[PDB]
Amino acid sequence: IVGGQECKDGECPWQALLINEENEGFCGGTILSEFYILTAAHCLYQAKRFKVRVGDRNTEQEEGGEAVHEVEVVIKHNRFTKETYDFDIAVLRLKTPITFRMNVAPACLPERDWAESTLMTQKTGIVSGFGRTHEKGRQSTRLKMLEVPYVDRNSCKLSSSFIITQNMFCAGYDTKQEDACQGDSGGPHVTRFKDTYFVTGIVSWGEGCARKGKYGIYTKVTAFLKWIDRSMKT
Amino acid sequence: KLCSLDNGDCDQFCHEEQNSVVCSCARGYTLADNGKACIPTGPYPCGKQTLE
Ligand SMILES: O=C(Nc1ccccc1S(=O)(=O)Nc1ccc(Cl)cn1)c1ccc(-n2ccccc2=O)cc1
Repeated sequence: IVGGQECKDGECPWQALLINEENEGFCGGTILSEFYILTAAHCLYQAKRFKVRVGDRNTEQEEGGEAVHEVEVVIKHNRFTKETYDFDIAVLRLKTPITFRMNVAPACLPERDWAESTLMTQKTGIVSGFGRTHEKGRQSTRLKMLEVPYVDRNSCKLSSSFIITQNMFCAGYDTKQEDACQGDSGGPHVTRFKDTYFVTGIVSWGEGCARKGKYGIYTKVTAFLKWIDRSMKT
Repeated sequence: KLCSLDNGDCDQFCHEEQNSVVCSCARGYTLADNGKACIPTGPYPCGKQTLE
């Protein structure tokens, strides 16, 4: 996360972190329930074997609220392609259920029509992660969050050198230096409504980070609600 | 204006059945008696930051 603010105690309980063999984070995720994590399909190609950590805010030392979970089944969208980055979504079922507590809670899955007319039409959403704080730098040791404005779908298609499919949406700033970055991929994009946070996007990609004339690209959760419900049953 | 008028006074989901506002909630929440509010069922309902 470039810019933004640090996630204070209890502010981003749905944040999940995928860690490799070296116990280091390489992507984020969103907690959907005690057994399921939502993330980006392209994250699955960032490490052979990985686990999921929840309740972490500072990767430097263990406070005692963190919990590591092994992945039982990986469900990646079969249509995902690195050539387009379309259908960038995946669901992970965990071997053991997540115990909810301070800094560990699921984000709500909204209904499709309501989400599109009420959440996606809001002025802003919130993105979070342990990603880089600059395009060039190491992964942040602290969990950060950032309020990102929903971007006009036409203005963003015009500003992109890559085709923005209907499975994607743009959020962020045209010139302001705030955006998600490397490492935040797979993480949560949630929209608040009456103090209740609903998952609306998955950090997907971007041309650089916080570049002028460029926006953050996210997977539109509403385009996959049926797919997600199915995956959380199979 | 129903759902278009301040989300039909609904806490969460708003739908229109027979040209009338109908509220609903996400899993883990129960619709209150007034048919508008959403009441959590556990200590860690979805979408709520944990502040305590
Ligand atoms: O890895 C990418 N970007 C990048 C580049 C250099 C440095 C840092 C980053 S970053 O990965 O840090 N950026 C991010 C990631 C999340 C968000 Cl929301 C904002 N910025 C990236 C991934 C996929 C595409 N893309 C899209 C469609 C078809 C083909 C294709 O290749 C473009 C670019």
